[PDB]
Amino acid sequence: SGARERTRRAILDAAMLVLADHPTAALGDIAAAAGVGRSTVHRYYPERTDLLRALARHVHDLSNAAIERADPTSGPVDAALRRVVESQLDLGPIVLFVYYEPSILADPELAAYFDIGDEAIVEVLNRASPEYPPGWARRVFWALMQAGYEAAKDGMPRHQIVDAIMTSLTSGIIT
Amino acid sequence: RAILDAAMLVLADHPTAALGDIAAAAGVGRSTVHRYYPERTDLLRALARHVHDLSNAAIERADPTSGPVDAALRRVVESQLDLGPIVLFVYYEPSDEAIVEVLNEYPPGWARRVFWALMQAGYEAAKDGMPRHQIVDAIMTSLTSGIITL
Repeated sequence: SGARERTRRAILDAAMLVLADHPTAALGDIAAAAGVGRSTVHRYYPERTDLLRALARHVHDLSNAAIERADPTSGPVDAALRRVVESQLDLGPIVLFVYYEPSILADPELAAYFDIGDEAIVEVLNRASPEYPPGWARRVFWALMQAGYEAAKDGMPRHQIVDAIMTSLTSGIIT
Repeated sequence: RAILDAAMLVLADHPTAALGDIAAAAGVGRSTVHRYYPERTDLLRALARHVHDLSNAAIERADPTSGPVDAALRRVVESQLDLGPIVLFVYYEPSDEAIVEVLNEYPPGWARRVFWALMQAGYEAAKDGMPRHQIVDAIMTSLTSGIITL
């Protein structure tokens, strides 16, 4: 049953990666991304609709644990922001679906379905904020997290990416 | 062509849209589209070539090596902004050196990833109703000095 929960979570994490790159989550794609048999996916999720509902709950659970562990409201804002960046990078493709600023590739209706908000993060950004328009910092933050996710997907070390996002946030890239 | 026109318009906001939606927006039959682009990946291919050509032509026209770098950066930003989000669509879908010039301790390729992140923020703000000149200003300042302090 420890193995069983591991299998479930592996299928859900696999489905999230597939959905990032494909409108629909075909059974072949999901089973291959999970590294389990097609019949095993069907065992856990008879219908694709059962899988989607379970995926949304899993995404919510991951995001909830991440934000609680980041503890964005306590302590020096520089350290708090770094914990936030680290926490979101570890969520992987979830950052592509954030409601306020979805990735260009995210199916808008999938983003609406997942309904992933960002108030605690908005508040940490505010704590650290010259005269940018309403919502701009929030948009840049999520665009940069998505860039960081893609960089990691493209083979770059997580530590370098976190540092890169932090410097870009505080200093930009050119002088 | 009007099919690729429709594609640019449609895919920009609905990236996972189906061939039939593109046909409708172009004013051609779903029968016609599947004839010139038998698979969705075929259409994406042609669109990407075309959009890449447009993006490259825009950057070259902006002449990033000309005049003050600040003004040059703005011309580059503006020209990509005016092309719209389809520019990112073709460049991110799982299926430019000159920018590194106008830009020149970050990991390799990171600076260009940041440029395109800021463009993404810009396309989204545009959709939200934010004025074009304001968006260009925000991108420029973000590139130069980041968005937060400390």
